[PDB]
This record gives sequence, structure tokens and C-alpha cells, in this order.
Amino acid sequence: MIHELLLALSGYPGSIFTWNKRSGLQVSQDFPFLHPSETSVLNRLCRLGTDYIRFTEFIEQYTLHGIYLRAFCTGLDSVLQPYRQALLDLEQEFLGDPHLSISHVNYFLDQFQLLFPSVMVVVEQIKSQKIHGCQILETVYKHSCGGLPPVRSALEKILAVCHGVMYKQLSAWMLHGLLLDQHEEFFIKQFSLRVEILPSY
Amino acid sequence: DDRVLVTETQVIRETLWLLSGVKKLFIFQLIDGKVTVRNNIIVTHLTHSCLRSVLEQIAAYGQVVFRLQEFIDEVMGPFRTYQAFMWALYKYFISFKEELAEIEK
Repeated sequence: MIHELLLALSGYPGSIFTWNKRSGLQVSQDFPFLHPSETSVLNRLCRLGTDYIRFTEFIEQYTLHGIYLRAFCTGLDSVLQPYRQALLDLEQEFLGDPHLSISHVNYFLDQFQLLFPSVMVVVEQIKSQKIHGCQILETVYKHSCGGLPPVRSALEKILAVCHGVMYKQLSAWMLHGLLLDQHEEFFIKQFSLRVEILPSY
Repeated sequence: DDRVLVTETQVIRETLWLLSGVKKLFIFQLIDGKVTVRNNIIVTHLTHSCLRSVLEQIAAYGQVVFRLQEFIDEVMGPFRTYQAFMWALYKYFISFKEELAEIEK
């Protein structure tokens, strides 16, 4: 069930690792090939995977519409990359030593245990309040003042890509006299100025 | 009175899990946020009572690590200080966990 576990952590559940659209990853029942008081860590480890799938299920559907939202999605693909990288590292380990235990992966995968729950709720606010427009630039910044150095350096990267859209529309407008917008995205709608959608900082 | 008659090496593995902060262990079954040794554990030696003695001490250490894990849990699931305080505590646990995990090897 070693290789069975890694695949479940990548988005492919099985019989021993059932899937639910409401709860998420969870151990099904008791198995005779597992320790009676070991199922604990697997359920805790599965909570790391349950976040991962809801990422992809949100990414693939892209669901709300707007370039800033869509570009925020691709920005979310960059931060998840070390999670894809570090998980693949274990493959070289077990093929080398086939007798490793289930405890080692928890000791290796502690850093990602903390990053997701802080960034996962950032997605929840968007799906629960319909944050449409440039206001996404503030919701990512409002949590950018977080205390955790890794969580700060993660959303920092998304901001570094999310601004990649604003700078472009800002450049094509402040230099050529036309605006590239069709969904009430830019904060400039005889033109006027918008304050209730203007960024915070 | 019946007893389970566990082997010897199995205890050390269980003790390592208690050090790790994991719950729901065949030994050290907590009841009210207070880890407590079971009553039917016995080895071929150690007359069934010294085992209850030696485990009772390690249990006292489990309380120190179980309560802290309960604290870190109640922060993950904008104070900016407790949240910044656990990150120091959390950082210490990872390194401490590595020494315990290595022994299991």
C-alpha cells in the first residue's frame, strides 16, 4: 500500500483509499495488513491530499469569470509545483530501499502540512463571496501580511503573477488610448474613475 | 485476570508514536485529554508491574507532547502572535521528530 498511498496523494483514489465528494480522502475500514493504531496517521496524511484534489477540481473547472480570476488560477499552479516535485522524490527512495516505513513520509512532508490550510481558505472566500474584478488583488494582499514565512513567500509569488495582467492592461491603456476590457475588470470605466473596486494599498 | 502479553520490540515502536504526538494507540489510551497506560500489558519478564512503572513515566512525557499538539491543532484546524508563536514550536517538533523517526530505522 506504499505505492498505493502516493497515487492517492496525486489525485487517484482506490479501493483501500475511498473517495467522497463531501468529506474527502479517508481510510475505508480496518485491514489485517495494517497496524491497529496506525490508521491515525494515514487519515491525517489523507487530509493533505483532500486539499490537493479540491485544488485541481477548482483549477480544471476555472470556476465567476474574468481575466484576473483566470490568471489567478495559473498563478496557483506555480506554488503547487514543489509539492509535485517533493512527492516525486520519494519514488527514487522506495525503489532503492523497499523496506521503508510509513513514518518517514510524515517526517518528510511536514512543510506542506501547514501551507495548504492557510492558502485553501483563500479559495473559499472567493467561492463564497463572489470576489469579481480587481478586488482579487486585495484578498491575496490582505492575507499576504500573514505571519508564517512560507505562507507569506507563497502568496507573494501569486501576487507576482497576478499583477502580470494589470501591468499589461495598464500599459496598453496608458500608452495607446484604448482599454482592453469586456467584463468590467479594469478600474477605469468621457471616462471616469472607480473607487469601490480600486486596490487597497 | 487475562493479559495481552505483548512482545518487547513492539513497545518501543509504540513509545516512538507517543513521542511523535499521534493518537489512538493500542497502548497509552487517553480518555479525557490525559494519556494513561492500559491494564493488560505484560512481557515475559518485568513481573507486570515494573512495566506499569516504566510506561507511567513515559506517559508523563506524552502528556507534554499531546497537549502541545492539541494547541497547534487549535490554530490550524489574525492574532499574529500565537500564530507566530506556534511556528516556532512547530519548527522545533519537526527536528525533534526526525531523531525519533531515525531510531525507527
